Amino acid sequence: SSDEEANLFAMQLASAAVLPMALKAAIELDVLEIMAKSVPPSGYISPAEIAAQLPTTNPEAPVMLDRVLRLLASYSVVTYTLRELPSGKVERLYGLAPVCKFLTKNEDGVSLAPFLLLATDKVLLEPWFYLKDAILEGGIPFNKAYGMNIFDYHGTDHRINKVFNKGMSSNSTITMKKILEMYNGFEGLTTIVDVGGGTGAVASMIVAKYPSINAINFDLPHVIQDAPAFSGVEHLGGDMFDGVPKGDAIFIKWICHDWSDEHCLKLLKNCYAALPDHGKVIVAEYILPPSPDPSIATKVVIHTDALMLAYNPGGKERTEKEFQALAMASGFRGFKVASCAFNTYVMEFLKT
Amino acid sequence: IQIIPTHSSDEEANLFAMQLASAAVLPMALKAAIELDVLEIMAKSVGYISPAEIAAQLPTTNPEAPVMLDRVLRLLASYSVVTYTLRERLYGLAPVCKFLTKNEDGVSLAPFLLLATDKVLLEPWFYLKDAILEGGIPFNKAYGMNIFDYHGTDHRINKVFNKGMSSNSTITMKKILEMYNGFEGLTTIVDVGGGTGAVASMIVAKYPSINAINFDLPHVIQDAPAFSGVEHLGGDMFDGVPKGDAIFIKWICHDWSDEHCLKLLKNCYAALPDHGKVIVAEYILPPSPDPSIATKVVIHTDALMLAYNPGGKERTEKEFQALAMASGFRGFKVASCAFNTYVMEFLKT
Ligand SMILES: Nc1ncnc2c1ncn2[C@@H]1O[C@H](CSCC[C@H](N)C(=O)O)[C@@H](O)[C@H]1O
Ligand SMILES: Nc1ncnc2c1ncn2[C@@H]1O[C@H](CSCC[C@H](N)C(=O)O)[C@@H](O)[C@H]1O
Ligand SMILES: COc1cc(/C=C/CO)ccc1O
Ligand SMILES: COc1cc(/C=C/CO)ccc1O
Repeated sequence: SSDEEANLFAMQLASAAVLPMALKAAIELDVLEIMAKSVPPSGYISPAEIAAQLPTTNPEAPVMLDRVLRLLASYSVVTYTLRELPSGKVERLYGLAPVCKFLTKNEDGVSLAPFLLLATDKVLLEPWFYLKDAILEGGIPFNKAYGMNIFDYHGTDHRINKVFNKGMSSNSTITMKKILEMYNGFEGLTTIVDVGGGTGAVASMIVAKYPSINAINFDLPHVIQDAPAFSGVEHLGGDMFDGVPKGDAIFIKWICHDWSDEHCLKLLKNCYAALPDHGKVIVAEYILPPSPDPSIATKVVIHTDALMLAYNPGGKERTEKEFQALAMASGFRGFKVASCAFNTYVMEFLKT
Repeated sequence: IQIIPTHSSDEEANLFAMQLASAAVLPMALKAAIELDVLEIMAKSVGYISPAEIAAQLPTTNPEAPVMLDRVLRLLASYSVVTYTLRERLYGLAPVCKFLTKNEDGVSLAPFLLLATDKVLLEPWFYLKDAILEGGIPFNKAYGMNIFDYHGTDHRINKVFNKGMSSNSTITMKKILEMYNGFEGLTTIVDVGGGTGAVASMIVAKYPSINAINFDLPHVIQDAPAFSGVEHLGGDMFDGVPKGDAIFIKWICHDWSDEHCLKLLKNCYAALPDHGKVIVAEYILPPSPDPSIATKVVIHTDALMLAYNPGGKERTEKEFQALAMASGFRGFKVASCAFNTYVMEFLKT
């Protein structure tokens, strides 16, 4: 009677992978860009007209698209309306929902679509089959699936390396654009370094904003190899646990959550060493809320903890106090919560 | 209501996109928890239990087991799969766990979830783009054969598929039997695509002077337990169907195109006496893609069929009557309803 409601929830959980994978298909097919591009504002189009812009002849593609688009419409990833024919046949039409703004290329050409592709990638789904073992036997699920850690593995699978760095790059641009309009911590620096900065998108944004500043974008060689040339950006291949380039300030975004506290200590000590006396580590990370609340912002940080649990070299999301404890543990004397964009807080560990 | 767009309206859209990116975390986490027996352990103990206390009940050699459990449970908790209280987090079962733990007759929906989240059934999603662009079925593109054919060659997935269906049907049919009266009267009932025979065995338990025929493909009948009053028969339903006073098809139509369903239903019509009936137990497509849980369940399952089956889809009440009529049946009724599973009757009135 509501036993009914528990049963259905159970059914929904079971098949819940359908939504991401289906959406993954729609993005791969470019079926959102196609909508953004053809459609009147607040207007929507039909699966038949969408199919017409696909490289296909498959009398079935309209029907298949309609079925996909329906599922996304029930979860508000796309809008919809029903148009009843005199016979009573109902035609469905779909439009752009607010989330589409971030799943279709913006002015600048950026979205979160590549990130979705990363997080739905075939490579990242294997690890889940090993989580049960990892809880029993110790180890890390990714390491059990493949013969190595994630980043090593990135240095062997060139497809996933490009998908990962693009995924990271897209996400970070959207966010750094926002951090850069509120946070002022990069003021009065001559050298900035980005430790684990990927293909250097974040560094290029820092320099575009403060031309005087010399960026060093630092990451693993297989990542650096795939880095565009940026005016003001020196790329450097290296390993952060062996040391880190010298600069007035250091930036780590999405680095600490990848590793154990013991690894962050090592990194952080390396950062302390690499800094002048009044220098600092700018830390860009999610912050774990104090409870399992149902909000989107919270499910996101919690989702990523789980990601980290499956792909981890001992990664985890952390509270503010935990970050404070990492700062203290590594010789930092001051701590600042300076801003936040899309669940990414910007913390400063100061050595004052 | 028109919402202007601001930082708040944008931040929410950014966060929703992130949540979609990784939404697969939920059923995979849930899976791992069911695999470790984590829910069942909870079911039988203290009403809140710490991750440490659960771990002490697991054959583990991993000192980080409790912490790892906490991280998975926090994610479940977040979605109301499990409940929590604070000291540390202690965890309790949420109402949904009523159907995810072997509860009463040793039955739950846990084995269905294990079917749905199984490697074999996830692969076909990487082929969906292909099928659409190039034609075909995502599953066949992954495995070189249709899904029922594949079960016949993978013994592991065959057991996992039959178990999933058997334990799902067992819950639903129990409710159908309390509700629906159309089995009463019949002297012979045949279940076409009945699987392991759970449903047939249920029918005879309730109506011991009924003869039941459980009909399915040879490879599935071979794993079917002996039941009082149930005759198991292996065959292909498209070649024909054993004779009965009434035919039951639970979760069959939705596996196939209109064409395939028309052959089936025609076989059923020919297997029946002049007043015979086909009893059809299927979801029915609601009118809109509304956000309720019930509707998501049928829409989820419509998309599943897209990935795995030959022309299978969900259908409106009208499309069902259309199949009924196109197949000789003159009468049509929507009899009852359990857990969004409608029982329709195609009558040769
Ligand atoms: N030992 C190591 N030394 C340097 N970089 C490392 C590393 N281990 C991982 N990384 C890098 O850390 C990153 C984690 S994802 C972080 C990307 C984020 N937008 C950023 O630019 O900071 C990846 O780019 C990975 O290549
Ligand atoms: N051509 C065919 N002939 C007979 N059975 C078939 C078939 N194709 C598929 N099946 C069976 O149809 C079932 C679909 S799953 C449905 C099982 C459900 N609980 C029930 O009792 O109906 C599977 O058991 C599959 O083996
Ligand atoms: C800890 O394991 C990791 C996982 C990822 C995956 C990111 C995709 O959402 C990236 C880096 C890691 O270190
Ligand atoms: C594996 O193929 C099937 C799966 C389901 C449900 C799957 C997961 O929720 C239902 C019918 C099928 O034929």
